[PDB]
Amino acid sequence: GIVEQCCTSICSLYQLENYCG
Amino acid sequence: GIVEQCCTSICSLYQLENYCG
Amino acid sequence: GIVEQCCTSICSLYQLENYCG
Amino acid sequence: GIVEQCCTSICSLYQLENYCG
Amino acid sequence: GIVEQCCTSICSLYQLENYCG
Amino acid sequence: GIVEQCCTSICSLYQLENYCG
Amino acid sequence: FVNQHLCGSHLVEALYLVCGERGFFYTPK
Amino acid sequence: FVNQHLCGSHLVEALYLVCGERGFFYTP
Amino acid sequence: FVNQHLCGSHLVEALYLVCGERGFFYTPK
Amino acid sequence: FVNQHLCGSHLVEALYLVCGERGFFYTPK
Amino acid sequence: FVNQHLCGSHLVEALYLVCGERGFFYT
Amino acid sequence: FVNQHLCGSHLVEALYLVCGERGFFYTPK
Ligand SMILES: [Ca+2]
Ligand SMILES: [Ca+2]
Ligand SMILES: [Ca+2]
Ligand SMILES: [Cl-]
Ligand SMILES: [Cl-]
Ligand SMILES: [Zn+2]
Ligand SMILES: [Zn+2]
Repeated sequence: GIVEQCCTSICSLYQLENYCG
Repeated sequence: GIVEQCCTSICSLYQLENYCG
Repeated sequence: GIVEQCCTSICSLYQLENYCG
Repeated sequence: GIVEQCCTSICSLYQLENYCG
Repeated sequence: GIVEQCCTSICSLYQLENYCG
Repeated sequence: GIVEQCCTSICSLYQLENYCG
Repeated sequence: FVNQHLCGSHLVEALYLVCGERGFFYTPK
Repeated sequence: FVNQHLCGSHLVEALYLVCGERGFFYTP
Repeated sequence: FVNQHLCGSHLVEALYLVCGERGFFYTPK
Repeated sequence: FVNQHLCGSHLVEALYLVCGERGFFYTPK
Repeated sequence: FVNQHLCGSHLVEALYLVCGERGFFYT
Repeated sequence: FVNQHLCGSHLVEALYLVCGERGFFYTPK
């Protein structure tokens, strides 16, 4: 999940766009 | 859509819960 | 206070409503 | 009323301070 | 300024990147 | 800098004002 | 489109808060 | 009015910073 | 410290939505 | 769960800004 | 007036995410 | 560290509120 990946380590914006619909 | 319903008039917490998963 | 009760453990929306005026 | 005074015009810090405890 | 450019019309992510250090 | 000073101990508004332009 | 963008930013925060664990899906027009 | 509702949301955030430990009572 | 200062910022925002017309009073004490 | 909740609030804002008109799925657990 | 001030608050938040390590200017 | 990242997000909000029209130049440094 996004919480597991991005709440202990910083996620870049291009990493976050992978979760877009 | 949620935009057309809650961005011209105030929606309560109960109206917004209809868009839950 | 609300900090010692909701920042050490998660508070629900019902528990937050206790502090409404 | 803080909404009527500060949502029709910009309120500075001193005007905002008057609503503290 | 950025306010006159991006608060009268929506600016894209690339347009915001113009103001980065 | 700002992060190393105001993210390990809280900073007042007067301390933050010194970082204004 | 400025107002709708500002409203949408507050809607997603409210959806995150009021919905908690069920999750939500947000989409514009 | 949503714009007034959104302005109130930012007002309490500003009240939180300025007031600090004295606190505040958002009446509206 | 910093952790609870950040938590309180989200707390008052949550109280603003939940309480609504009734309002609320915040005290870190 | 305090840190997870605070982290999730910013991720939702970040997803809203990045995805834009595409939208995004959110599911805590 | 008020609307510009509210929009500016979201601008800096957007600048913080986009710019990252580079930082940003707000004038 | 995510907590440092989240803390900086609140710093720019406070800087915007305090500096106002004078502006500011944020740097993580
Ligand atoms: Ca917020
Ligand atoms: Ca905020
Ligand atoms: Ca925000
Ligand atoms: Cl807004
Ligand atoms: Cl936070
Ligand atoms: Zn806003
Ligand atoms: Zn936060």
